[PDB]
Amino acid sequence: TLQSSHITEWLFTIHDDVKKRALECFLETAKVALKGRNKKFQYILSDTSTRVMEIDGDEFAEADYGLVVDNSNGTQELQQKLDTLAQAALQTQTLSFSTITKLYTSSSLAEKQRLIEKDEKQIRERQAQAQKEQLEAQQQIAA
Amino acid sequence: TLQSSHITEWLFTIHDDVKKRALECFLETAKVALKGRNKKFQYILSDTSTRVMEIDGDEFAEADYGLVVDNSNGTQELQQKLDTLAQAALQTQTLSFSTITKLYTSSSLAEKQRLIEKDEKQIRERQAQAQKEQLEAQQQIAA
Amino acid sequence: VFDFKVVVTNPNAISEIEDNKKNELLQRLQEMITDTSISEDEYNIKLEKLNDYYTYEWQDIREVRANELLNHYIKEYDIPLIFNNGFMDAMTCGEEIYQCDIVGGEPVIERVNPLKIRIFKSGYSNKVEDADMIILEDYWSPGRVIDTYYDVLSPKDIKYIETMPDYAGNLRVLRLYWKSKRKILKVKSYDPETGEEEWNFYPENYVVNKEAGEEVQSFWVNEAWEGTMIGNEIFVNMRPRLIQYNRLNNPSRCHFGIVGSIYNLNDSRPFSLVDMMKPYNYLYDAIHDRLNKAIAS
Amino acid sequence: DYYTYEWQDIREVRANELLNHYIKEYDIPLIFNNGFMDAMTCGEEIYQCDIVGGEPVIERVNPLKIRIFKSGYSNKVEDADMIILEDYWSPGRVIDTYYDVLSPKDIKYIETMPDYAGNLRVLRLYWKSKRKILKVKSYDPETGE
Amino acid sequence: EEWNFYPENYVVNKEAGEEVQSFWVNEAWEGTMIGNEIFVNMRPRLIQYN
Amino acid sequence: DLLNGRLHMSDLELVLIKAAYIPDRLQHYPIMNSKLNVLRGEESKR
Amino acid sequence: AFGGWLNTQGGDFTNGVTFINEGGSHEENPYQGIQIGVDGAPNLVEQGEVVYDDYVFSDRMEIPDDIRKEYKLRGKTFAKAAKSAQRESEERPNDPLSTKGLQAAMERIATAQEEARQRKEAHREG
Amino acid sequence: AFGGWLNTQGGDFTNGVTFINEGGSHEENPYQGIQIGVDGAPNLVEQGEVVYDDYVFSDRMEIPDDIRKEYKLRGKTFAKAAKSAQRESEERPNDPLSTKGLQAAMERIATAQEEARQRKEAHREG
Amino acid sequence: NFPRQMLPFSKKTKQWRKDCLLWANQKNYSLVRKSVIHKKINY
Ligand SMILES: [Mg+2]
Ligand SMILES: [Mg+2]
Repeated sequence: TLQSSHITEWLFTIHDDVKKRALECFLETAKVALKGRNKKFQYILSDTSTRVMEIDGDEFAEADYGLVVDNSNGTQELQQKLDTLAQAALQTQTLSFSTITKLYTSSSLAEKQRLIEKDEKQIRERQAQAQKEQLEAQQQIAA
Repeated sequence: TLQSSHITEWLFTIHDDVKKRALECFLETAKVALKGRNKKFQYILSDTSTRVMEIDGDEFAEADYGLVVDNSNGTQELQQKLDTLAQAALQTQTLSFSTITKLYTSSSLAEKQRLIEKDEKQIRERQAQAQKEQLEAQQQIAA
Repeated sequence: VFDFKVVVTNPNAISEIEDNKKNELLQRLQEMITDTSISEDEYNIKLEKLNDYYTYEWQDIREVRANELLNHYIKEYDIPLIFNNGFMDAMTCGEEIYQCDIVGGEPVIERVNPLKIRIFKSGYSNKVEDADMIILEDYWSPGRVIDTYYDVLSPKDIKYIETMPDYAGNLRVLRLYWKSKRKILKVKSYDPETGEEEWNFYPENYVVNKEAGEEVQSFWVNEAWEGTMIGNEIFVNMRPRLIQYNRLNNPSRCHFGIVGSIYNLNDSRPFSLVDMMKPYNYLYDAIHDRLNKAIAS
Repeated sequence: DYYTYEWQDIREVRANELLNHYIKEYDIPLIFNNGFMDAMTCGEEIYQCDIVGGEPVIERVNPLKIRIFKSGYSNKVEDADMIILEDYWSPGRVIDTYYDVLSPKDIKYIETMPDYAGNLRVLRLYWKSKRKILKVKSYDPETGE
Repeated sequence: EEWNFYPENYVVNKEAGEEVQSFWVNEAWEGTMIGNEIFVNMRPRLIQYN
Repeated sequence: DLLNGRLHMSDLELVLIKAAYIPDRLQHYPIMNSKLNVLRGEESKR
Repeated sequence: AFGGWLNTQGGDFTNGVTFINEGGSHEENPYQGIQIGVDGAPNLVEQGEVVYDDYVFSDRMEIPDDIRKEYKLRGKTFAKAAKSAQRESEERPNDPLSTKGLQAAMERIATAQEEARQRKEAHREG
Repeated sequence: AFGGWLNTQGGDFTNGVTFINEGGSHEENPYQGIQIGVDGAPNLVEQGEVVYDDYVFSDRMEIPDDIRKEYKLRGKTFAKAAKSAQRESEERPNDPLSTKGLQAAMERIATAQEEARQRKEAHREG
Repeated sequence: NFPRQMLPFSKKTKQWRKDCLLWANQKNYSLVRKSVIHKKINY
């Protein structure tokens, strides 16, 4: 059935391209709607999301800023690697259940990447200060 | 039989869309019924649920607040990840049997996510104060 | 698999307005527990109960409420069976319709017979929400009309229900749903504290506050109306539809309880499954007629 | 925790938030399935993105109800200079879409139609006009750039 | 403001702001006939599925 | 129309009818519908 | 009870206005009124008055024409003005525009009544 | 409200210019103006003025022909000049070129008004 | 004839609504639906 799927994969490829372009067109439409005094966007967006419009670059296409709607094997593979990496962090006590839940409910690879990097930094810093505290406690005991 | 299931999946897709919309229409109808002096809702709802109506935003569609009726692979996958994560928390003595039972009887992904985050915080805090208590006990023994 | 849950689309997306509404709700709960708790006997119990709601968010509380409502009513009404019946209707007709209404104070959901709904003023739209006017004509029992309109039926109407000859003894219930028009005012006001322009929508009876910079305009906006006729003499619930299916930004967006779809192709009439199996069934019947006549001879 | 973020990260989060919410709200995949059927019947798949009622909306265009002019043998529909969309809308839809610009005379026109379906012919013209703009060359005051 | 439902024999408490209305409401009744001469349990159905 | 089960006699010959009866009109057997439904269903499940 | 209520489809929906009817005048009622609630604990009210947001609109007081022209009142009394301002909201207690309009109208009528009461008090003390 | 706003397709899009209309003159308004905001806390403005980027263009002041020729103003007053400079941006509040042109024009008209005010102040003190 | 809907809420009286319902009784063509006889035959 795969070899027959090859016969129609061209229809599916042009369909996928049209879908990517239609979602980019919807994204630009939504961007323009943001600056139209609609309180709905205050509910579905963060604070930083609603302040991005205050900068003077928001009138232009997102593809000009390095942001593109993408449904390709690269994106899916990146999502899988990030999810598996977060699971591997959960064991070894390197990543919290709360931040795991945040990764499960993120929708953005950048967001979950930043969450993982965050937790790495806080566990590393707390470990380092723990070693420093124990060392100085031993030193002052000896003193 | 899968390839034949493809022939009727379009009927099933439009059916699923109609069901999602009918459940949204039922949800708005129930929201309007809440403010109709019916004591039934005091039994099937929490306190906070029955106080949400007191805020001045309850006349409008839930889709305008970021809440949508959804039966898609994303929702099912999120439910599975949360359930498996709760199981993995149960071992390692990170999550209580009571709160596990609450997760099994929640119906909302937000509720069970918050329950897991809760228990993470209380076990972490009790562990930290345990270490502090032991350390100060040793220190005052030495003193 | 049937698990339709209300989910927050962007659960990591919290804003200042959501936080303000959350704070309002927590203050209200605090006031209620102070009112009910009798001098520390259970005040600490209430605080212990509502402490874990601090880590919640406005969207979380709304989603819990919506899930609670849908969960209970799905289990109570056996909604999946209603959907199975509607799916059968869709495969026979290419039309699947459901009505959401309040009856007896509770929300109810019903499957509409495709032969007993007259949908007017739509724009080649396969969705039933897009109609401007729908008429539902069906024959109800006297028990059902008294179950549904006890609090508005006059004694004259109930005498009418008695005095009918009752030669089935049902009543013709015709329900009209129609989008009327209302005049509303778009008033532009300045925030007193900060020089920020603000917009609001008010009815026509609102008096614009001159001497404060408020300037007004008049728009005509859709309003969903309903009205019911029982038999030929009773006239009940003629008013704006109390369930206005409203949207945040558009005052004109409203519809009726009726929701459905046409299983059609490109703004055409639906070519249903039964339609595309029927010619074969007729040929089968004719050929089996020949077979039976051969068997007889 | 937003200090470790970057500008591109914040923009990507906002865009993902918008697309996530509206994909789940509108059931966009079903719209795309209908358009795919249109493409297999016609070889033409078209979608329109617009603001209606202040929110962004996405709709599938009937291939028989779009007149695409002034394209250059281009298989893409974005490349057209002029498109006309003729369709029959209900009065409720036109009042939902143009309440804030319809005059009282126009609404009286909507009333006074005989209504013998009772829909309205909505013809929408899209066309690339031309504007005169100025390309001004200035020097940065601080540096001779 | 509070609402309650009472039978017809209830006397509305004037001088306290109580105003009343009259509705006609379904009641389930039952009655049994055995043979042709016996008449038993003619009353409102004691199991009102309320 | 072919997908909706309607056959135009003018699209496959010269018409030398407008009555909806087979002794002068032609049946349509929608054998193309299943093929396109397969592809739309796979599109949905991708 | 039809006073500021829309009891339809088996529910009881209100626009917030409390038509306090059937009690009687303060002197005619043995309990000096209806005594809606306890807060001054004796919150007494007569048959003609209406209440919105715990604010009482008095029926015995009249509308000066000076206060009629500005704020654009319609009823002959303040209670009648409140009853006329809330007609639009009775049949649609759930509509956000109706709730906003009712709130605005009730604030206007409240301010008008306060102005009238100040004027009468100043004149009487004069 | 049509004053510096494009309310179309169910949204409210502005080019930033605030047509402060319907209030009245400072003397005719009981509150001495509209009082748009609090910052001097009494930020009072009359019906003829327009505001861009928290800068008020005065309608009562006239345009000297010396200041007409340079900076190339069109209106008879500074408020009218601002109203004429922003005509191009009203119908396209989202266009980057329109926003840049509006910013440039508003800066020019602001500098012209400051020059006129300095000249009038110096002449009056003279 | 369906009554006029460009009225203020005050002029939408009881007889106006009764007229709406009488029109509904006086009475089907749709653009994306089959005839009732067709659906009845299918069922
Ligand atoms: Mg949110
Ligand atoms: Mg309960």
